[PDB]
Order: sequence, then C-alpha cells, then structure tokens
Amino acid sequence: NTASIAQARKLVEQLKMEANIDRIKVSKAAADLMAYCEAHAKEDPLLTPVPASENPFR
Amino acid sequence: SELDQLRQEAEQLKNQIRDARKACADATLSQITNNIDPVGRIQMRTRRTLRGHLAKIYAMHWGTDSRLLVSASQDGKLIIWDSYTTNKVHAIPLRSSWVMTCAYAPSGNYVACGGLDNICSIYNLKTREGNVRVSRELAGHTGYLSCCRFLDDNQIVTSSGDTTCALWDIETGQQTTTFTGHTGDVMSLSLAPDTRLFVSGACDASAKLWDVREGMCRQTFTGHESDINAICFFPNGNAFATGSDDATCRLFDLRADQELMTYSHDNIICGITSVSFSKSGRLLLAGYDDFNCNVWDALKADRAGVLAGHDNRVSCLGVTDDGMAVATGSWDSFLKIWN
Amino acid sequence: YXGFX
Amino acid sequence: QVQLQESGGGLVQPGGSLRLSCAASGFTFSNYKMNWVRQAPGKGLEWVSDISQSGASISYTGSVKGRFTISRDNAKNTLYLQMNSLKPEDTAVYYCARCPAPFTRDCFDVTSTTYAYRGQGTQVTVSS
Amino acid sequence: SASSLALAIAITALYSAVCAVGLLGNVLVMFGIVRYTKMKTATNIYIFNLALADALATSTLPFQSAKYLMETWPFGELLCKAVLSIDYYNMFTSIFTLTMMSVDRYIAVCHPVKALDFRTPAKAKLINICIWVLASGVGVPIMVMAVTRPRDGAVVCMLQFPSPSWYWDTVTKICVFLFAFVVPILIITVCYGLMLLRLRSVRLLSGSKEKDRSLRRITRMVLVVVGAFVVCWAPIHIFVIVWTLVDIDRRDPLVVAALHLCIALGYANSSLNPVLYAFLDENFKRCFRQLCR
Amino acid sequence: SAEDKAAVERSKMIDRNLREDGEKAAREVKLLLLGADNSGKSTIVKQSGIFETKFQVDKVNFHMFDVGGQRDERRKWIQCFNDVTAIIFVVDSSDYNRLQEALNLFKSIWNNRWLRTISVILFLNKQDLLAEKVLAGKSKIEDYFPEFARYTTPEDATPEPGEDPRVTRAKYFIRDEFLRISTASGDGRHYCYPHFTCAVDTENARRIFNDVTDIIIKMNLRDCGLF
Ligand SMILES: CC1(C)CC(=O)C2=C(C1)Nc1nnnn1[C@@H]2c1ccc(OCc2ccccc2C2CC2)cc1
Repeated sequence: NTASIAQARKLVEQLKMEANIDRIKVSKAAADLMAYCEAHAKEDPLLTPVPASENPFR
Repeated sequence: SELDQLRQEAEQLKNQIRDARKACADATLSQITNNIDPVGRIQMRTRRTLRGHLAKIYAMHWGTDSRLLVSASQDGKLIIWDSYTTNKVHAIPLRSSWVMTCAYAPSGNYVACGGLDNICSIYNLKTREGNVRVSRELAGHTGYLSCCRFLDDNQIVTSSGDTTCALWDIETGQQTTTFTGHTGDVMSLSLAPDTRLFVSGACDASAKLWDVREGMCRQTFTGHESDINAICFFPNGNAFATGSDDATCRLFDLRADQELMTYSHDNIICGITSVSFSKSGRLLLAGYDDFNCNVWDALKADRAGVLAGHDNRVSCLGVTDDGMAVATGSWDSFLKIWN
Repeated sequence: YXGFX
Repeated sequence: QVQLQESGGGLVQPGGSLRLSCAASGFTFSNYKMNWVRQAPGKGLEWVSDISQSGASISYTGSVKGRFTISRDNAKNTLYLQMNSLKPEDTAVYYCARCPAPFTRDCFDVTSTTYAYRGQGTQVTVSS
Repeated sequence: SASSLALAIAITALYSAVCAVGLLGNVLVMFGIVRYTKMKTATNIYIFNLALADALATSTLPFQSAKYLMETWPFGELLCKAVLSIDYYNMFTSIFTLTMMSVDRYIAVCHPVKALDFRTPAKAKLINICIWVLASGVGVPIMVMAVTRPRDGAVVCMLQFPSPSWYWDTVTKICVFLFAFVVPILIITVCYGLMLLRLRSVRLLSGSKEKDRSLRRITRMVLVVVGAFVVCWAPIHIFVIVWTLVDIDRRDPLVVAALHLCIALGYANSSLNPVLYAFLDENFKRCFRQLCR
Repeated sequence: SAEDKAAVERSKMIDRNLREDGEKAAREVKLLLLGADNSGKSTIVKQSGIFETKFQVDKVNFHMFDVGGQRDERRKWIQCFNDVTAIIFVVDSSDYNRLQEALNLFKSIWNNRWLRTISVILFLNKQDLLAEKVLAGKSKIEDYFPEFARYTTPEDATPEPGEDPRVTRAKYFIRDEFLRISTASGDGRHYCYPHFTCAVDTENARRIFNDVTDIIIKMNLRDCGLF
C-alpha cells in the first residue's frame, strides 16, 4: 500500500532516533536509584513510619 | 518490496537497540541491591475511608498540598476531599458520567476529568461566584481519555485511547503538541518531576518517554507482555515503573533504556491498574485486579506489604507529595487513605 | 410466650 | 518486546496443504490463548481459529472446520496452523494474534485493524 | 411425684435445648454478620435484627424454666418486668422482622425496579428502627402492668391489667393473636405466594432442569419458613385460645406439659430462624465457602 | 473551629446532594448498546464520543449508551460498563460472513472478568433480511456454519405465523449459536435473552423492559440470598 510504507518509514526513523542515544550501564543506573533511595529513606513517611503527632491521618 | 525492506531495516534496528541494551546490562538491580537490608514488613492501615461516591471510582489524583484530593467516579461525579477530615470540599457533576481519569492542578485552582466523551474537561475551582463550572472543554482526541496531568494552570498532557497523547493549551483549547507512536490505547501517563519529559504506557505492551516541548518520543521501553494500564515516574525522574495486565510491574531506567526489575509472584495472575512510588521511591505501591494492593520493595523486588482493604477492583492509587499517605480508590465506590 | 399467662 | 513471527505461507495449488508456523517471543507463550486470524484482499480481518492456553479448548470459524488444524507447542513457543484442502477463498494474509491478557477466556480485539499483539502475517495464496 | 418430677425435668431439658440452640445459632449469626458479612445489604440488616430479637427472646428461657422448676418467681419484680417485657417486645420484633423479610422479598421479586430504591440499606435501618419502635408500644404497657403477686404460697410474675382485668386480659390475648400470629401469617403467606407466582415466570437458570431445580429450592425454602412459623406459633396461640375460652383442668400434668411444649415451640421458631434464614442464605453459603476456600 | 464547622456543613450539604443524585441515578437503568456497523443497533428502540438514548417503559427510565467515537479496540473502554444492568447485543442475523465475528464478540463479552456478571439482551436483528436470504437460497449457512447441516429446529421453538420452516431453522440456529456460548460458562451470574427482530419492530423497548425486569429480579434474589 502507501499508508503501511509511511508507517514503517516513521517506525524506522523513530528506531534510528532511539538507537542513537547515550545509554549508561545498568550498574550505574541501579547505583543511582539505590543512592536516591537511601538518600531519602528518612524523609519517606511510608518507609520509616513517623509518630502519630507528625501524622495528620492519626 | 519497499515495505519488506523497511521491515528488515526495522528488525535490524531493534536488534541493534537490543544489543546495546544487553551491552549496558553488565549487572542487574537485584545483584547490586542484594546486600542492602530489606524494608521489613510494611503494614499500612486504613486511616480514612472516603465514602460518598455511589458508583465505581476510576481515578484519583492527590493535590500538591498533600491534603486535598480529587476522585472521579462513574456516577458522574468528581469529588474533591479534605483527606485529613474526610470533608468533601467539592462535588462536580459531570456532563458525561463515563469518566476514566482525573487530575488535580499543582496550583490547586483547577481539576480535569475525561473519559468516553473523548474530551478533557477543565473545571475552575476558584470562580468569583464560588461555584465550580466548566472552565474549558478540550475536544480533539478521537478516543477515550485515559489519563491527564496538569503541568501548570495553562498546559495539560492528556493520554487517550486513540493511541496518542496530547499537550494542550487550556486558554486556547488547542492541542499544541500531538505525541504519536503508540500502536495501542495509551492507558496512563506520568509527568517527570521537572515536567520536561513524560512517560506513557499503552496497550502495545510498551512505554514511551516523550519530550514535552520537542514533541517526539525520545525512548521506547519494552519488556511487558500485555497492556500497560499504569505508569509512574521514580521520584528522581531517571526511572519509572509500569503496571500491566501480565500480572507484573516493571521498573525501567531512562538512562539505561531497559527494564531494571520485574515485580511479580506466582500467586499473582491479575493485572495492575495503578502504580505509584513512595517519596524516596523505595516502595512501589501497585493496585491490582484481585481487589488488593501490593507494596513492593522497589530495589529488591520483594512484596513488602498487602493493602487488602477493598471489596472490588482497585482502579487507582496515589501517593502524597510529602509522602505521608497513599490513597487507593477502587470499584467498590470507596477511596481509602493508608500509612 | 405463654409462660406467664 | 512481544514479537510474533509468521512463516510457512506462499503459493499453493487449490486442494493443497500448507503448514503455518509462528515463533512467539517476549511473553510466556503458555499463559495466553492463541489465535489465527486472516485478511483477504479487499476484506477485513477475519478470525479463523483459537487454541487455549493448555491446548485443550480449540475452536475454528466454520469456513475452515474440517480443513484447518490449530496446534501449539508451548516448549518451543510456536503456534501452528495446518491448512489442508485449501480453497481459493483461503487466499489471505494470515496473522498469528495473541489474546491481549494472560489467563483469560475472553479474547478481545485480535481482529482489530491496529491490534498490537499480532504479527506482520504471512501471505497464503491459493491459486492455480 | 416421680411422674411430675420426670415431666418437670423433661420440660426443663426441652427449654434448655431450645435456649442453647437458639442462643448458639443467633450469636453465631450475629458474629458472622459483624465480622465477615459487614451489613452491606438490606437483607443482612434484617437477618441481624432477627438474630438479635431471637437471642433476646431465647434469653428469657432460663428464667421460665427456673419458674417452672421452683413453681414460683424468685427473681423480684424488676426482673419480672424485664423478663416479661423482653419476652413480649422481642416476640413482636422477631415476628415483625420475619414479616418484613417476607415483604422485602416480595418487593424484591414482584416490584423489582421499585426495589432498587426501597431495598437500600439505609431504608433497611430506618424500617428496622420503625419495627423496634412500633413494638415499644406493646413493650411499655407490658413493663408497666407486670407485677409479682402472692398466689398459693408462691410468687407469680403476671400482668396486672386495669379493671376489669379479665376483659383487658382477653383483649390483650386477642390482640397478640391478631397482630403477632394472624396478620403476620397473612402478610407472609400473601407476600411469599405472590413472590412464588412471579418466580414461576422468571428465568432463573439456563435449561429446564436447572431452572426448575432453583425454583423448587426457593419454593421449598418458602414452604419450610411458612410451615415452621405455623407449627411453631399456632400451637401456643391455639392453646391460649383454649385456655381463655374452654374450662380446661389447668392443673393436669398433661395440660401443663402441652402448654410448655407450645411455649418451647414458640421459642423453637426463634431457635430455627438462623437455620431458615442464614444457613439457607446463598450469600452466607458463598461467604462460608470463601472462608473454607 | 468556625471555618472547620463551615467545611463540615458544606460537606454535609454535598452529601445531601450526592444522596439525592444517587437516588435519581439508582432509578435509571443503565444499558450498554453493542453491535457491528451492519447490525442496525441505532434503530432498535427508535427513539461526539459516547451517545446516549433515553427511553421510558412503564415509568422505568432506560439510558442506553452506544459507544461511538472510539477505535475498534474495546478491551479497555468496555470495562467502564461493569455496573450496567444489561448489555444489548445487536447482531445482523442475515450477514452470515460476520456472524462468527459477532459470536466471537459475544464470547468476549460473555467470558470477560469485568463483564461476566452482566446479562445480555440479544437482538438478532434483520430477521426480514434473514428470511429473504433463506428463501432466496443463494447464500447458505452451511458455507459458514457446517453444523447447520446437522441442526434441527428445537421443540421449544415458537415460529411466527406464516413462517417458512427453513427460516425458522436458520433463526433458531443463529440463536443456538449464541446460546451455546451463553450456556457454556457463567451459569447463574448472568443470562442471555434472545429476541428475533426486524427494523420495523416497535416492541423492542418492551422486550428490553421485560428482560431488564428479569435481570433486576435475579439481582434482587441474589441480594436477598434466595438465589
Ligand atoms: C435494643 C433493646 C435494648 C432490646 C430490648 O430488649 C428492649 C428494648 C430495646 N426496648 C424495649 N421497649 N420495651 N421493651 N424493650 C426491651 C427492654 C426490656 C427491658 C429493659 O430493661 C429495663 C427494665 C425495665 C423494667 C424493669 C427493670 C428493668 C431493668 C433490667 C432490670 C430495657 C429494654
């Protein structure tokens, strides 16, 4: 057809835009997520439960 | 011949992307977080039960003040609640009762809803007369409105069942940007914390990271088996989680461009309708079709807890900005607050 | 019932 | 990435036989009911056959009953359609369509124009 | 006498068995409703009110068995007015709750679109409040008129009617026969009969045999409820009619044995209502199977 | 505690308005109109985005929702209609080539987790076109359903006066093709009510009312726990 060829060309161009990105290692990204989690664990009320005085839903 | 050539070029390009992702997959998130301690047993209890919706609730969105929340239900009603006192602040009657999404503006001055009417309705909560009226109707989607999120009082990104997302100017009522590339119904969107990017999960088992201003899909994330009904950014904006009908949640990283973790269990065979992270992102809370919610350790893929407090399908789940509480709204016409 | 008449 | 790749199609005499295979990847094959659908020239996507997750519940459209045999091998993640006694009205692009959700008996949208859990299809031409 | 003491311990064992079965069943029904079923339907509220009325009615059975054993009332006039007031007020709330579940099922089947608003749980609480308040119009005069009197060297807990006491006593027995047996059995019979006549048209299940089986199950449940009400409440009411209108011996052991058997049947209605309304409740059977599996 | 009391009063006024609107909503019967493009579903009761048709039978108000303005993929938006009283499934009974498609759609409706408690009022529309197709003899059901060659008209079948027996066998075969799916699963929670209809038929609202009456009777029986 013609619409299928246009769709596959748009797919190919998107796949090219996606193949030319700078990907970091999964170890670096996992370490960054772990560092964000332990950098904000204290200020996470659902991780470390606050006292009922500090809880508006007490 | 041309189509066949483009399909082989596309297969080569997917193979190149897969090989790049395999090359960057030196280790897994399970191995790197194998030595950190577990979060324990997360036992949230219901603190407030928001009653007053008289049909099944489809969506909810916390306001940025972490006190007010908007809920959309298919009795034709947007209710805005003071969750501290269970007081209903607003009851907005909807022109179309088949609402599937709602959004609270960061300023708190506006709410949005939409659904099978294919229209994002923006309501002004701060009218001079003191009554909530339709401030804008955003027609232009050719499919049902599945998710919407404000960026400010003038721009809103909506996701739709017409396989597209759209950035709308509320003042002009026009789609400033159309986000195309999904081949299934886009079920959910999640804004990045800087609101420069947004991820959208669709019914093509794929999530797409889009640039809000540049307008194209920067990254496509696959790995899910079925329709992604739920998506939520990690709080740093460098990762996001997806909930799908394949009974799994998946944590993808933007900069690694692949799935970091699968959150699943053999006794879980029902799909995920809603996902949300806690404030640190250590807990991934997911609402399911088995009428329960699972709190997952997002770094260790361990089910940290079970919010088993709903007699019907948990349709929506949201965490407060300050991280104090989780609202789970379900098909039993109730929203419950948990911490 | 009936026990007290 | 959910991928369904179909093969085995091609020119075949009327009354002949053809074996369509589809290689599934990116999903647990045994958790889904599988479908063969087809699209004849000038016509819409027509459902042909379904086979359940285990392989026990098998149904066909009536135009192919007694002629088509659906089967699955969950170990090699492969869906088969044995197309015996082929007629010129079987000339179509055949598509392997996965049902969208696992562990379900309902199978919505597998004949939709832009359904996602469906392969690109293989052309079966039944002509002399 | 040895025969009189054997009859006394047989009547005491019968009262003890009826009281134990009624208390155990009604406490189990209320416990399953509170802990598991959570009162989310109108029918759940009616079953809970019925189980509460039946547990309160069967709570007076140890007092009546001790009254028959000691041949006197040893509990005082406060317990006289309370046992004898709980007995009447809870007979009326239990029987009116039975009648109201018959009306509720009649509205559910024969006026089904109007049942979508009438059978809300809020109106079920309002109707139950109206039933427990309507019965207070009987339960208060009974609290007032209840006295302890010396009679034949013993204390009898009775009803001190205004003068003439025979007239107001016959009027009270007639009004209890009418408004606690006759009018409830007519409303229950008409409501269940019209409901069953409507259900002969309703397509309950696909297929002839499955549908006729489910319709036969509903008809059998209706007939066992109506027959249990009749054979449990008609004997005491016919005995009160014979006691008022026929000059019976009133001291024959056979007569007092048939009297206490009629009273034990009237409380066996309250004992069996957990079986007829909660054991046969398909929602409760589904909850029980969910608990087991 | 003055603005707190004002907020409590506002919330109670909102509760009052919500209760009134919920009673009004509880009096309206919600119906989901489903069918293909050739089915004639718009002309059933003869009274953008999702379209709503409001009709009244015996003072009962029915809101029938025909979901236009959506794509052909329905697995997600049909979950919005979990709480409708019935799904009205209209089938073009004369279009044999799409009959199986309608059957598959019915099957996907019948077995869907969020649709397995909803009864279906089946309108086998275009019975006049089915009758003239059978009497014409050009199009055979056996070319699309071979088991029709082994099919016999049921003893419980009630044919129209002056109806040809082949037309009766055809229409009851299509009805039995749908009833096989309806009886294969979901026994007790939901039922299929088939009706043969033309386009000139004016009693389809009454048929919907009687079927919805049966559905509401069975839901009230399950609420009572008699069934
Ligand atoms: C929910 C209920 C509490 C259930 C119940 O059984 C009664 C209620 C409400 N309303 C009521 N109206 N008339 N009679 N009644 C009962 C009743 C009966 C006795 C009673 O002790 C007060 C009382 C009265 C007379 C003498 C002594 C006593 C004290 C208990 C020694 C209260 C309510």
